[PDB]
Amino acid sequence: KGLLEKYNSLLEFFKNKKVIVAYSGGVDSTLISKIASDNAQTLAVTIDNGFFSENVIKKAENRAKKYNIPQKTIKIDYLNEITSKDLENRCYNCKKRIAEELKRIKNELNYDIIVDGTIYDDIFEDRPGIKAFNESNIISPLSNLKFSKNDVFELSNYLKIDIPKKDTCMATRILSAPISKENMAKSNLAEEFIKLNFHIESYLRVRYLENIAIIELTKNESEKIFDNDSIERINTELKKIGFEKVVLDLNFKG
Amino acid sequence: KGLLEKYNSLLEFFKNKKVIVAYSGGVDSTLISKIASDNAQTLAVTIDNGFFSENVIKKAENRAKKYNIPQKTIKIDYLNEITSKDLENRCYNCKKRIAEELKRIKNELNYDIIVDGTIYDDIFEDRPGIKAFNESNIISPLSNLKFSKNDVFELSNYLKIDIPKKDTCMATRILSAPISKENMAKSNLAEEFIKLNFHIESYLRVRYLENIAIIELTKNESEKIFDNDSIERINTELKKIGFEKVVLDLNFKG
Ligand code: SF4
Ligand code: SF4
Ligand SMILES: [Cl-]
Ligand SMILES: [Cl-]
Repeated sequence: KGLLEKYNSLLEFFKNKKVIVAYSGGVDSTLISKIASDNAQTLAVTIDNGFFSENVIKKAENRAKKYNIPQKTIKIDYLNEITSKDLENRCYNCKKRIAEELKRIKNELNYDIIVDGTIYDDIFEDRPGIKAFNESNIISPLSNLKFSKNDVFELSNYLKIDIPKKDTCMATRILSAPISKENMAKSNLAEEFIKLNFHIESYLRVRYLENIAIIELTKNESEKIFDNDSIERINTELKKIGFEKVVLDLNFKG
Repeated sequence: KGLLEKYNSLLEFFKNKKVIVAYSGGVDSTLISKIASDNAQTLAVTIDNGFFSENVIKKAENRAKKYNIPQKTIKIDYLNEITSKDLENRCYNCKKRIAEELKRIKNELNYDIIVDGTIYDDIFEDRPGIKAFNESNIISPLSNLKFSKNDVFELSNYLKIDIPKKDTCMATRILSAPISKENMAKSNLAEEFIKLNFHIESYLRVRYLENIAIIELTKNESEKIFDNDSIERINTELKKIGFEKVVLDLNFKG
């Protein structure tokens, strides 16, 4: 209870430690990395699973390079054959392979600890990504110091850290096994097309379900795609990408 | 070439024969039955597979009773366990079981032939329903006499036969095995709800795909369901019926 008390609790923890930070680019994973660079010999490690586009990785690298946070990105052949046909435990298996790599880096570098940007608010949601993680003894310092979503934003503003657009995992679009590089690309192009041609600035999802495109969208964005000329253009272009059927989820986001 | 030449060709064929007609209620299957009643000892047989609602069977019975066509309806336990998990050859298996029954009735009644309302235009479309049928030696007299769609309508008007609404098979809505009585009911209620509350008079389909409702509709009917209040009401009521997800096929009918 008190941001300076948390800010100074955090600095005391980082003092004289060799810290490897699970750096992704996101507000939370960025803030933990910046504070660590200023107070400890710190390396921001980004594991490229094949779930985030080149642009998202470039953005993460360009943020660390901008805020003088030492960062190394590791491309991994994670999408294999056993790993590709997972679907239900993939958020655990993906985060288990990441933790496996960070643990290797720490041991090769003879570093002391591995930290992640898990905030306090993140513990009140079903997150199998931090189930697999906290199995491998990864310390979540923000959660331990009760950092809320607005605490992370406020401290970020003070530390001159820009708030980036929320680039989310693209394996989430895959609703039917397997999670293929092409299956994700099909969703990515469909999203990019609808967002650019029809200007869906807010929430947009093109889910893959056995080659069926399920379009999810916000309530106030709805009007932008209701003319039959837009519906025909979307149905036509999405089938050209590779889809069998183009459907729209009538459950619009609140 | 010439309707009276076809009308009189047909009467010559029916003379002195005991005819069992595959009667369904539809314009084509009705016209063949009426002409047969007037010129031969004829029985219009309707096989209730469990694919057409009580109302559709009642309509078929009330048409035959109105046009003094002798008709007997046979309820069959067709939806079983081996027959229920078919999907791709179900239009062949359904029409194979029907032909199996009509052949039994003909042999028990010691009747001469079995005819069906397959018109000439019906031979230029992939119909596995008349593949299974013409295997069991069922004569399609309308097709043999080159009767087109408009020839059937014109002769029907002359014979004072009313043209009914096109009640279609409800196993067609089932896109994922098995074709269950409940699975079809889920589609039927969804169609009845949208057609009554939102007035979709023309083409409307609520397909079942592993508990996912796929709404198919006409191009000019589209406008009737574009307000977010209608979309919310449809998504809500359809999930109450039993669906997991309510989606709309963006391929509107021409
Ligand atoms: S959300 Fe995506 S990146 Fe995160 S654990 Fe799940 S699969 Fe991996
Ligand atoms: S359309 Fe329906 S009633 Fe006709 S053969 Fe196919 S399953 Fe049977
Ligand atoms: Cl994530
Ligand atoms: Cl049929």
